[PDB]
Amino acid sequence: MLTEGISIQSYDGHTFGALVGSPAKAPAPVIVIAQEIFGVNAFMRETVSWLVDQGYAAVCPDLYARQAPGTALDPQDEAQREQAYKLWQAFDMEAGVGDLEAAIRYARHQPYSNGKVGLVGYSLGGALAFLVAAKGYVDRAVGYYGVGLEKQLNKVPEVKHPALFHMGGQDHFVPAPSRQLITEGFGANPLLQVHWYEEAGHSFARTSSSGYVASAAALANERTLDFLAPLQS
Repeated sequence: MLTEGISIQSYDGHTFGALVGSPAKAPAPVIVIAQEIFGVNAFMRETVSWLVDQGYAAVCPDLYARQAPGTALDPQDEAQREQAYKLWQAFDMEAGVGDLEAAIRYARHQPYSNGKVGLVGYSLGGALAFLVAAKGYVDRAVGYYGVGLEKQLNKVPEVKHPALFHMGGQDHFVPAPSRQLITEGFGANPLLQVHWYEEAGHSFARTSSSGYVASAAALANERTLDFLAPLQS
C-alpha cells in the first residue's frame, strides 16, 4: 500500500511513491523506513503505525518502483515469496541508496518536519541502511539483519553519524566467521553499534515470520527507540 498522490524524485530523475504517516503532534522528526524484500506491505504499514505512536512521522518509499511500481507481497504466500526473491536479485543497490537519499531529503522539508531525519531498514533495508550510513545522509540510521554486511566493511571509516544494527545470531545468511569480521570491523568506529541476538535468525522482528522471536524483537525495538529519541525536540 502507498499513500495516493505522494511522489518523490530521485537524483537521476526517476519518481516513486511512498507510504506516509504524519505525526500525532507536529513538528516531529521523520523516519524513512527501508523495506524488506517484499515491497511496501503489511509489515511496513505496521512499522509506520508504530513509529507514529512513538512520536515520529514516517515515510516508506517504494524501492521496487524501478522494476514494478506498487509491489506489496505477502511473505506467507510461496508464489509471492518467489517473486520477492526475483525482485531482490535484480535490485540495483546503488539506485536504492539514491532513492533513499531522495526520500530523506523529502522527509527533511515536510510541513510536519522538525528537520531531523532517521532511517530504519529491515533485511534488504538493513543492507541499505549501512550504505546510507556510509554516505551520511541521515542524522541516525538503524538496520535489522542486512545481508552481506561482511562484504561492506571497507566503508566503516566513512560513517560519520551514529548507526545501530541488530543481527540474529542464528541467521543462516551470517555464518560465524562473517559475524567475527563484522564485530571486529565495526569495533573500529564508535559511531557504529551492533548487537547480536543469540536466539534469533533472520526476520526476527516481524510477527508473520517463522523466524519471529518476541524477546529479541522487543529488546531490539526498544534499543531502536532509545537510539532515535534524541532526534525528538
